[PDB]
Amino acid sequence: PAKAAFDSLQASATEYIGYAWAMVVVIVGATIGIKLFKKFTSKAS
Amino acid sequence: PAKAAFDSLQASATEYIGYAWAMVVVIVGATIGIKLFKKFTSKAS
Amino acid sequence: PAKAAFDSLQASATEYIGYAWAMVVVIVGATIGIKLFKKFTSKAS
Amino acid sequence: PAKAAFDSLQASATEYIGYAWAMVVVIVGATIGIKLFKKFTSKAS
Amino acid sequence: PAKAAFDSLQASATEYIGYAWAMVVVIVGATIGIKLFKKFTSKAS
Amino acid sequence: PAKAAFDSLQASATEYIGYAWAMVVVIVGATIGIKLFKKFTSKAS
Amino acid sequence: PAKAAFDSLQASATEYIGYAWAMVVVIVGATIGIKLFKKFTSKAS
Amino acid sequence: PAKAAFDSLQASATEYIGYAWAMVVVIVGATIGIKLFKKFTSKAS
Amino acid sequence: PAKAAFDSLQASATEYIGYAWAMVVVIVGATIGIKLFKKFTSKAS
Amino acid sequence: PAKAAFDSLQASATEYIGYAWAMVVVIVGATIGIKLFKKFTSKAS
Amino acid sequence: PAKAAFDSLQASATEYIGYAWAMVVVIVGATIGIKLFKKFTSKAS
Amino acid sequence: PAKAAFDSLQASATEYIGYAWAMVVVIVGATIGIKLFKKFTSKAS
Amino acid sequence: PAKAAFDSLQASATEYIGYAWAMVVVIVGATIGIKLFKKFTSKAS
Amino acid sequence: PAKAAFDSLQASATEYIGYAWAMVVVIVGATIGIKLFKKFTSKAS
Amino acid sequence: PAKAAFDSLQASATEYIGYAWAMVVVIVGATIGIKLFKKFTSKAS
Repeated sequence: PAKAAFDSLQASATEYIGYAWAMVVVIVGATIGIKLFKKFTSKAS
Repeated sequence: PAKAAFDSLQASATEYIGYAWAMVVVIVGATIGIKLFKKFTSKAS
Repeated sequence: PAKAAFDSLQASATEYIGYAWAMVVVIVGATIGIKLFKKFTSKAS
Repeated sequence: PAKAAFDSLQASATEYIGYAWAMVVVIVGATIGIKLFKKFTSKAS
Repeated sequence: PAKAAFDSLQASATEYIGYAWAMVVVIVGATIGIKLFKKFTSKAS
Repeated sequence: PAKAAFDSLQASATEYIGYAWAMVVVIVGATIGIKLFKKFTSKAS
Repeated sequence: PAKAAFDSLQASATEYIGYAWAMVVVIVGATIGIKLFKKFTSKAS
Repeated sequence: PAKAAFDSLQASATEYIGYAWAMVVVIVGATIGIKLFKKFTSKAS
Repeated sequence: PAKAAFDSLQASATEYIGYAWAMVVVIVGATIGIKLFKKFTSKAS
Repeated sequence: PAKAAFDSLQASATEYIGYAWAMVVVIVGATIGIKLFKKFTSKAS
Repeated sequence: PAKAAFDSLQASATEYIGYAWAMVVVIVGATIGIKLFKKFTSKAS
Repeated sequence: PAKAAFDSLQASATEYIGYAWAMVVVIVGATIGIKLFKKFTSKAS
Repeated sequence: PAKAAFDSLQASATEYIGYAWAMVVVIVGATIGIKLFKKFTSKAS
Repeated sequence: PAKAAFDSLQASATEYIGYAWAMVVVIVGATIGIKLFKKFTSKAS
Repeated sequence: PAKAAFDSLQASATEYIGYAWAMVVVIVGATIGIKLFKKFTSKAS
């Protein structure tokens, strides 16, 4: 029982890591994009 | 008589262990899943 | 008797897991939404 | 009993989410308004 | 005699279960309500 | 006897819930007020 | 007993709120005063 | 004899309840007072 | 016997409350003093 | 009997330690990775 | 008879103490190791 | 016993307060010194 | 016989109270010392 | 017997206090060192 | 048993301190390097 329990728990943890990574990638890309747009547009002009 | 009594008692104990293990596996999986979901969703955002 | 008792207990546990999951999903969605709204509105402005 | 308990708890949580959202909307609107007023008035002059 | 005794005992147990369930429902609703109020009011502000 | 005992216990629990709710309302109002005063006075100046 | 206990607890909480409010008023007045002095003296000169 | 025995036992129990209630009221007041003092003094400063 | 026992217990509890209050007063004064020193010295400079 | 019982218990404990270590290694690696990604991407830009 | 009985009982108790000490040493080492790993890895990063 | 225990605890707390105060005084002096050196050297030049 | 028996029992109880008080004083002093050291060293730095 | 038992227990407790103090001293020194290194290196640069 | 347990625990703690120190040294070197590069390149040009 411990075998299956721990294996399923690890698999679920890995999937959750995957979804979390996708979401943080999206969020971080958006925030760095807005910051870079602000900085470049402000300084270059 | 003692032979059959003790053997039946041990078999019943083993089955009860089996059902208990199944139920705790389900419960522990659920609670660890909810805790991991909370932690990952909170920190990653 | 043990069969029916354990089966009913497991079924009730599964239903309780379901309701708990629904409620935590709602709560976590709300809290992450408010936090994301605050962060994006504050930084983007 | 679990049905009614969980349903009432979810409904109360939803209402609390509603009031919290209204209050944070007001607070965030006020703070972004004051910050934008300061920034625009300072730079434009 | 055993019939009536056990039936009455089971009925009394069922009624006691009913009153206990009502009281715990009230208590749990109150405590979760106060905790949720504290959490939402603290974080949203 | 169980009728009266459980009814009185539930009534006492309800009254205690009432006093607890009043006190937490006062405490939470005070703490959110001080926090909001600090935040608004600090940022607006 | 619950009457007197809760009433005394609420009264003590109210007094503590009073002292806390006085102290934060003093502290916030001092910090805003120093910040305003710095800002006005620096910019006006 | 049972009349007097049970009546005296109930009276003694009631008095013991009274002394216990007084002592717990004192103890609970003290502990909540110290906790509230710590919380308010820490946060308000 | 109950009279003397409860009275002595209450007196001992009161003395313990006194020593605890003295110690927490000292500790809280020290910690708030260090925090205020840090804050004022950092901001004023 | 004590020999075999304690030896089996220690072996099972060791295996459980192994699975727990694997899972925490995965979880800690993921969380430190996301935190480091956030920090480096935010500061370097 | 009492001599041999008590001596054997004490010897068995001593051996059981030995096995228990070994097992708790292993368990405590594992749990403190995982906690220290978590703390150091989280803070140092 | 409570007398000596509380007195020794208060004395140890007072000594710890003393060492902590000495160390924070040193640290705060150093950090304010470096900040003031940076500010004065940068602006005066 | 009851005189001597009860007197000896009370004396033995008093001595046991003495040793227990000494040991708890030592243990409590140690644990409060370590906790205070951790708290002061962490916050003051 | 109580004499020797309590004396040995107190001695063992004292030794355990010693080892615990050594270990916490090491751990606290390490953590304060890393925190101070981070703070000084970050601010001074 | 306590001897070996505490000695092994201290040794493991020391090794963990070593790895943590190496990693923070690398991280801090990198972050200070990037900050210094940015500052010098921006100002000198």
